[PDB]
Amino acid sequence: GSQITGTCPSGCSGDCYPECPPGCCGQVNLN
Repeated sequence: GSQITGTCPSGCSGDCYPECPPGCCGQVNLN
């Protein structure tokens, strides 16, 4: 099958996926 969902760099925000950009990673707060 195909896959797209996953975890971003170390400590990156989940919702920053699949973009996983550094800036978005630096901050993480699902609220």
